[PDB]
Parts: sequence; structure tokens; C-alpha cells
Amino acid sequence: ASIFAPESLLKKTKAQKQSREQIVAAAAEKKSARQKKREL
RNA sequence: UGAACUAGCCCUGGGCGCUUAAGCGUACUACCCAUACCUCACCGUCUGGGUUAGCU
Repeated sequence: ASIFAPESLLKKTKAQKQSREQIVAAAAEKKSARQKKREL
């Protein structure tokens, strides 16, 4: 009755989740550096 | 008082027309338009880059 998600989907989701974390982490830093650069 | 000299125009030796030019010299602003220059679109060629746990 319950169809488990494919295991390749779980592996891709873990990889995509990690890549999104780096993008967001390097996006808040990008905003701060841009504000400091623009003042300079 | 003149004398010559110097330089330049005139005479003798594309068409229509032009004469303080529509010729010649110089200066100055306007204007005309090439397949050239600029901006854009499109064609093609070349060069460089991206694109797969193929993510509704």
C-alpha cells in the first residue's frame, strides 16, 4: 500500500540538500561582502 | 618731384548658362551622401563556455 521512494532519489536529495546549503551559506557572505565593497 | 621694382589678375602673341560670379584666392559657419564609421535586428562561419543519481 505504501511505495517507498527510490534509493537513488534519497541519494540525490542528500546531495542536493548539501549543495543548497553551500549556496545559501555563500549567499549571505556574498551580500555582506557586496555591501562592504560598495561602501569602499 | 617722380622714377623704377615686386607680386597677381586681363588681352595680343559635361551642358545650359554665369560676371561686385554660378570665375579665381583666403576665412567662416550651415548643408548633401558611399558597400565606409556607429547602434540595433537577422543569416552563416569561427572561437570560448554551460548542460546527467537526466530535479515538474
